[PDB]
Amino acid sequence: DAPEKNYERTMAILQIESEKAELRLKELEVRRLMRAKGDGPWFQYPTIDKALIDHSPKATPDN
Amino acid sequence: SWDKDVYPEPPRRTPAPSPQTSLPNPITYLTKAFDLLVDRPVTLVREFIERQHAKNKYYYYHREFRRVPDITECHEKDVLCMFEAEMQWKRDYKVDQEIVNIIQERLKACQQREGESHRQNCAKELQQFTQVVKAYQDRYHDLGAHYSARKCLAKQKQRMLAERKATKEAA
Repeated sequence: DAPEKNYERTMAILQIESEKAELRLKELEVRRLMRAKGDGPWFQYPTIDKALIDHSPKATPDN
Repeated sequence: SWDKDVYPEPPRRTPAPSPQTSLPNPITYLTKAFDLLVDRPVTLVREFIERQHAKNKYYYYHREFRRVPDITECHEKDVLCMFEAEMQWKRDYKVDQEIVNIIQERLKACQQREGESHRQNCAKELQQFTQVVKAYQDRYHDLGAHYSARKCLAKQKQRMLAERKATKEAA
């Protein structure tokens, strides 16, 4: 094959692998910030649904 | 053939044959026998071969590399630019290796062709050889077998810090 072919093919391989490596580092940092701060869509461990609450008037009023 | 400026060969001064005795040397008769028996049939076969070479003429070229940006004007961890600078530096590494080989060939050819007076009559060749070995040792020596553009750049920076401290302490 041409040295042009191997050269430009090497540059394409290096672009794809460098972008994947940068996105893996971003993946680690996003997971760290979402476990630490808890404000991302990941690690949303479920709390109690507030559609389960009775809001009708009860029998004793202090509630 | 080649260039006589990159491969210097001084003019040969052969003396004229001055025979002192009447006994003939065998060497001129052997030169005649080598010319008739050997040199002319070899030359005729080369003539036929070169007439077959001349019927089809095509050319190979020297691969020219335009200079890409080197490692000093590349950003850090950018593999697309420092790959180009790395290939540039490796090609310059091979070319400088062959420059050192050319100057060694000059030195060895001088030491052979100047006979026993090669200690006197090879001053310029030894001077150029010492300069190119000093430059090659400043540039590429001690990089290790994982050599790269970063290693050579850091070696250059360490040498320039040593030179800056040496000029600062001597001023």
